[PDB]
Amino acid sequence: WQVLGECYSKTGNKVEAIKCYKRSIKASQTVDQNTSIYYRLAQLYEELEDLQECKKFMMKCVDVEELLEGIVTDETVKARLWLAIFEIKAGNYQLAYDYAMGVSSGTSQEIEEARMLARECRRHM
Amino acid sequence: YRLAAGISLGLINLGAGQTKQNVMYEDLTTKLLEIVTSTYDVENDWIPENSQIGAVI
Repeated sequence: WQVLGECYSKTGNKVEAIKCYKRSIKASQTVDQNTSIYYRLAQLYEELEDLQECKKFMMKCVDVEELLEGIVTDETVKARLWLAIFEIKAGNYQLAYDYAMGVSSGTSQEIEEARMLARECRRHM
Repeated sequence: YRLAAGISLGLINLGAGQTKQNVMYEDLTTKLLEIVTSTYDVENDWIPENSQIGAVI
């Protein structure tokens, strides 16, 4: 099911790809396997010009990291960086500060992106 | 080169001064002001007046 969405995603059938991945999510036996699905599924909403809708799936992917005693996986690293970026536009600097510090154990480019954002939110905190 | 460096730094952090990151921005601000406002009776070798234009820009 995951493969079908990628084909649909690569062919500009985004309206169909949403339902395809949603079918994939039920078939997965373990929640941890859904971490990759959540991030890309959220991206498909972003290109459907509705940022509010993608927040709900964005909450779930990061929350999986907490539910897995801090798995600290790569596809949550891009999740936390994007979530903190949007929260700055929302004006909630305090709610964006904890996101940057929690992702401070990623890649070289990931940590610097959050560290600079951590300084940005701590300025207005 | 120092003029080229000064415009280089100013452009990279363009629009980064409207702060009411501020600590390092304030530190960079006061460091630049030290460069532009320092008066030396004896010319130091590694802080000449050639860097004055770059600091202002």
